[PDB]
Amino acid sequence: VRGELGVLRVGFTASSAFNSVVPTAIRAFRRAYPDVRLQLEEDNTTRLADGLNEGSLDVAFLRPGFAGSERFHLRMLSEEPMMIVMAENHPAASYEEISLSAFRDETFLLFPREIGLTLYDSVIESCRTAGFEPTIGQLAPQIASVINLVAAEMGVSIVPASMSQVKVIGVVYRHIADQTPTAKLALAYRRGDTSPVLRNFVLTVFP
Amino acid sequence: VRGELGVLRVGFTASSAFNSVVPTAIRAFRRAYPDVRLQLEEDNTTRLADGLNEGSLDVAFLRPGFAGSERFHLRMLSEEPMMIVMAENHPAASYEEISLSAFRDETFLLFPREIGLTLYDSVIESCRTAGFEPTIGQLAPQIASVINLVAAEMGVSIVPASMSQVKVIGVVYRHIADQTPTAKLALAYRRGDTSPVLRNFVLTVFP
Ligand SMILES: C=C(CC(=O)O)C(=O)O
Ligand SMILES: C=C(CC(=O)O)C(=O)O
Ligand SMILES: [Cl-]
Ligand SMILES: [Cl-]
Repeated sequence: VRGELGVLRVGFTASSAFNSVVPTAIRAFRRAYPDVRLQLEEDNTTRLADGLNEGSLDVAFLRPGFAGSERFHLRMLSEEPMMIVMAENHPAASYEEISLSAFRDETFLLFPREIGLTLYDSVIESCRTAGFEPTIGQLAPQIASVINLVAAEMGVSIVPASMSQVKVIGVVYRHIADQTPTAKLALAYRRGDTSPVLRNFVLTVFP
Repeated sequence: VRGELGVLRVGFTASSAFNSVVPTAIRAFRRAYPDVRLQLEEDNTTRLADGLNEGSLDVAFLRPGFAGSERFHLRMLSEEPMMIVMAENHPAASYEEISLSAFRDETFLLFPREIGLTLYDSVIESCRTAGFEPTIGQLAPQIASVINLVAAEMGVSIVPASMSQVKVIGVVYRHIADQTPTAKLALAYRRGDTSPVLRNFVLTVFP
């Protein structure tokens, strides 16, 4: 009955909390191991990987593919389509089918690349696969902040599909008919960290 | 034509971005002063006030009432009701009218008090006015994170009404029939900071 006491420091990105796997895993662990204290931290993949490396986090829900990710265990938990988010009165909002080529001259809002290089680069790659280099306008700190600026008609963005729960008045979400990479979420933890609390958490997320 | 170039560091809390005043003000300023670079930071009132004090922020959308707030200019921008957020299958979800006394023995999820003492204390005060001391369960980093854990049926919370745009599957928002303090948002900036860029921003938010 090891690993039933202690504190586990658990990190996740702000957008990842909107993917059901994150609350589902947290709730499942709290039920199975009620005496373990979950200290939750919300931060982007760059910071979460740094926290794992320095020992200030024990496990993270982050986006895979960052430089040096092979130094950790990463287990895929969710892959989801990306969607376009735009103002409700954007001309493309009444299109039967959305193609990214419609936005070749449109301003894209994004978050700063340095906080999450893989997801940022996947938005860029999506536009490149559609044949253009996106014009990037105002940067906002998180995807939820980006969406709120989309409501103010400052541009469009590309977001994990689960962000379509964020029904800010004046925005719409549309599926992309073009081929686009998924947004990816993995559970991440240190190699050779044999803590029984961490093991109990990992085996709760992957029964 | 002073203050039409430079960088303005503008802070706001994660939940405040969901109040229309924040995107409305940002868009209005970007239109009126296109050459000024808006560097946006999303952080809680404690950090935003510290940033103003140390000069790493020039202006913030924050919640008024913090210790030492008299050292800054605060101009009220929005007051909004607070609402209860709960799982869709919570027994109170099918009540005609919601009273906080229904939750006297219910677990409340919250964010850590230290990041935003006034809003946290106003949730506590709401329950006290309804006649009870709330039992606080799992803490999550931001209000949006709290809402996602409410979807996993880990408790209920009390949120600014504009967070009802965050339609996480499995949660519902209800108005509170009890008297509760508003959630409050003010524009905050340093006293005796005579920068023309900051002045142009303040006068855009308050035309
Ligand atoms: C902005 C991001 C990118 C990241 O942190 O990897 C997110 O919310 O997941
Ligand atoms: C959690 C808070 C409280 C604060 O930062 O004042 C918010 O999102 O506004
Ligand atoms: Cl492996
Ligand atoms: Cl004053």
